[PDB]
Amino acid sequence: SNRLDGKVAIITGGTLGIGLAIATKFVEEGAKVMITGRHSDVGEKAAKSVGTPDQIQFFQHDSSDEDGWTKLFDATEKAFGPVSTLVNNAGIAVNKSVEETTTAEWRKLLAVNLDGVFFGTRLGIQRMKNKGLGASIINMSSIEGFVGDPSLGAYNASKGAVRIMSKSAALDCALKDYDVRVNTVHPGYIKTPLVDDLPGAEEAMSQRTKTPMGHIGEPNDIAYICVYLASNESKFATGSEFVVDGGYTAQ
Amino acid sequence: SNRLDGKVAIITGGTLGIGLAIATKFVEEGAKVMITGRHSDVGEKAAKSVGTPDQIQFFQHDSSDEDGWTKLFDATEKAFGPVSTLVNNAGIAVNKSVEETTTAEWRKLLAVNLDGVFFGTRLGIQRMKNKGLGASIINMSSIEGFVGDPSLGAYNASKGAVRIMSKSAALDCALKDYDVRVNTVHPGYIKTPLVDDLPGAEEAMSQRTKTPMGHIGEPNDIAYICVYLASNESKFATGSEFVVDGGYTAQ
Amino acid sequence: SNRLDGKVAIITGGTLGIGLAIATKFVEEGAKVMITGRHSDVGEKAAKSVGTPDQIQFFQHDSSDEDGWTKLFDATEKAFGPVSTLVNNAGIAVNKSVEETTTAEWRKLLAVNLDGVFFGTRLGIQRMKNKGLGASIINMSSIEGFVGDPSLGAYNASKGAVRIMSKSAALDCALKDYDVRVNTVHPGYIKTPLVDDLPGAEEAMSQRTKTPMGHIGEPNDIAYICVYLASNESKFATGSEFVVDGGYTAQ
Amino acid sequence: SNRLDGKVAIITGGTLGIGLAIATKFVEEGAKVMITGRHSDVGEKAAKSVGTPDQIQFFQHDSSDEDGWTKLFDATEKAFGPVSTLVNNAGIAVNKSVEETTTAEWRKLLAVNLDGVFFGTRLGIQRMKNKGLGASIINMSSIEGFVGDPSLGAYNASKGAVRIMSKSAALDCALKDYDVRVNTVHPGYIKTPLVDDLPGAEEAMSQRTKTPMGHIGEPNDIAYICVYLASNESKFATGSEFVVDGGYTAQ
Ligand SMILES: [Mg+2]
Ligand SMILES: [Mg+2]
Repeated sequence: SNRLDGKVAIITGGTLGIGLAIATKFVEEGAKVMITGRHSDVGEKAAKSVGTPDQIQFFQHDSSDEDGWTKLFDATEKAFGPVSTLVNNAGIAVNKSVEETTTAEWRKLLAVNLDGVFFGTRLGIQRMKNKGLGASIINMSSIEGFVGDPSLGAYNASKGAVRIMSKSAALDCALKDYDVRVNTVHPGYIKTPLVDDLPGAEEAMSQRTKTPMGHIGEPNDIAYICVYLASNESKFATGSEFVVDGGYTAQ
Repeated sequence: SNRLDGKVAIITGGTLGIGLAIATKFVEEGAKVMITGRHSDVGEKAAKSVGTPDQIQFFQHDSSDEDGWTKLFDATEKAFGPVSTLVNNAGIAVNKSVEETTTAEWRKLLAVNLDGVFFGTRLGIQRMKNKGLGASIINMSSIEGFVGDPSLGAYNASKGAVRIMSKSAALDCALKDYDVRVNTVHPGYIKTPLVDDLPGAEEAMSQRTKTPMGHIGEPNDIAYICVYLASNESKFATGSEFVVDGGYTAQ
Repeated sequence: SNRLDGKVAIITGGTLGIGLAIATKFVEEGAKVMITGRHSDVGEKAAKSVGTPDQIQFFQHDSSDEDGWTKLFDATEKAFGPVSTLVNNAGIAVNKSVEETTTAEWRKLLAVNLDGVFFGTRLGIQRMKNKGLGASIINMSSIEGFVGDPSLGAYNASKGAVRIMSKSAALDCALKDYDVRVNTVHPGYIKTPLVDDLPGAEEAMSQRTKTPMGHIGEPNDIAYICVYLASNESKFATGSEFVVDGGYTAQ
Repeated sequence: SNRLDGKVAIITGGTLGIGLAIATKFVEEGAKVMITGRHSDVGEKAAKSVGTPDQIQFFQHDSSDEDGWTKLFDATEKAFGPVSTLVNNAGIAVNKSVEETTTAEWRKLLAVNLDGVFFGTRLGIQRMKNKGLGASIINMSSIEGFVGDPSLGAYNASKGAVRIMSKSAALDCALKDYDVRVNTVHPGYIKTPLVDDLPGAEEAMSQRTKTPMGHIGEPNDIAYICVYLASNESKFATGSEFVVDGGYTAQ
């Protein structure tokens, strides 16, 4: 409680699944939150389900939209004050090998998963540096930033890019005394309403050869490690990878 | 607050520096703690400085002493109840290259840093498995588990051994549904009264070529990530490495 | 000698520095080589300096040009036979932090360093699979695929993407018994005529805090590890990272 | 051919399997070799099967025997000249979880796999430094230096220790301009007469969930990467990990 007192957070893809859980715990801990998403009717209902407009609001945004990132920071500023916290959580996945990826699939996945993260990090540094905010940029990666999957080629590429680009930004902010930290969070398989919509998916994911615990995780498993990284508890952590994956990458 | 409600923790080397901070935060969050150390007068005073005997007690133990590990678990059991949490934090360091390490230095450093951790992990699994405790074994490693240091040969070996042996134990517990998690924590350079006792040490450690933040950390920086791993917030994390190092291993 | 007997290799960016050394050793060991580059006068002179047209030829190509990759494989096929070996070595670097990267710099660097590698790998698999060739795709990464550099943001992102996308492709080829291997090579700082053109560069690179050997390497240091990976000596290596960096990433 | 001209190599555990293949290729490439082993009748027959006493000889040694390491270097010196190359390849394995490891199993496995490597590396540096030899210490690790196995607890610990202790030694030698390199080699599952002696072993090892290639490797797969590291081709590689594992650690 009150672990995120005074923080102002943006969370991209914050209307569903992982990102909505992070938003929920960020509010329980005293943060003010702006969540983004592509659809207004889902996003306004999501934001109302968590709290009141003095706590959490919704902004319609495609994270691949460069100019929209500026509007998003302005609106959060106008609504809640200077932003201290950015969680680049919006992503999309394509189920193709490298061999079978079309160039339109490639470009479309990188625009969201890699350009978007770049645009959010670049603008985050510019807007949060040198303000005594205890600023933190949590860049959502995944186990596929560590290990390959034969059927997630373009995804593997985007999550490996975000893993190492985040270490570049972390160093620059640390060396220039910007008072910004940058870290990546790497979920394993997490249960979400989307997974529930794929018969047998969670079953395949829960096999011991994939997830040693024999089950998959839940959205709050990721929300709790983002709380830690958003708060001043983690003021000495930057450039690091935080894995919550049920044992996946240990074997 | 109350993030560690009901937990029973042992912390080795818990009378000083990092381990005493972990003990302190473990008590603030509702855990019952037994700290160990080699000297009674320091350990009884340390334990009294944190709280009352219903909260925290001291047990005299050298972590390289196999038979003493049994006494330690029994006494914690008798005092506080079944143990749910073990932090293998006791260690010693030798400032020698591999070339200049004597065999007595080698054996003496491995008895504490590697045998001790083994004895604590082995007995932890045996005593905590299959009890619905939400058991967690936090094995203290360090950045020297990732990267070499020309003047910490035997240390590098012990912290690399603990890094990978902890992943073995994590898998076995996960696959056998033991309800035990095992993880490693890797501090960078941390300020402790011992460091303060070395003129110019912290100065050398704080140089940007070592620690990009330009400063070193503090004991609570490690206590907060142990709280996270001791609690049920991290129930989906096992076999993973958690680095709090100011950027050291990012460059 | 004759370690690359019968192999047919494409090497992108093969007219200069690292890529020209790889081409040279590939020819000394019995491979037939096609090198690419952006300028005909340099590329025709480079190719003539190594050997005769029955051994090595030049093809004008920008690796970011998708359609040109098809022409390149056809022409190599027509000239030398079925391709067994692809070295995605062409790259460009931008000396900017993430904070100071413009979007045109970002896109331009990713088109060469990441799209290009994708196009070469995707087409390599399609053209080399299932032909008993002992096919090998060596994807040129660098130490910046492992660690961040505060002034190479977009570069770090491209080399982290190539590191993990190569593991995806390696698995798919292995699981489908394609007889293709995919691996990444990670040079540290290497002396090239370009570096010689930056007064004080090599001096800054050779400092012990960067390169522990106190010097930087030479192009042949990378050519010898590509020989190993192009040949059947490495038929059990796939999805792995091979680092030749003077100690850079060890500390 | 002649890639190891003038080199003088010791290979521990060099009478069988992996180590005997390394010895064989080291001789084919012009090196003089001393192999060690615990049994004279196997070791003298092995050494005779490779070549004549001017090329390769056998020395009876337990690598856990400190004082014997001195005799071994002296005898190689007397027989072949100053040693340039050490391959710490002798090891033993115990098939137990951390939970089920007895302390005698623990100590016995660490004496060979970790003390032995220490003794060989420490004495190697002392005897090979500053002699213009192009000295190379190849420390045999394995995939279990990267990832855990639920039934190889003490093994995981020894191979993680050797992975990181080798980086310490590599840095010290590089910084002091000793003309010694230190690297680790990490085989995956390799077919040896011992494996052939376990019905169904290779079958279990060759499953795609373990080894993506669907088969295991052969001893020469490790011999060829040791050739590369023993020779001056790799003069810019130190502190690095070289993995030949069929894809095991890529997924
Ligand atoms: Mg480093
Ligand atoms: Mg794995």
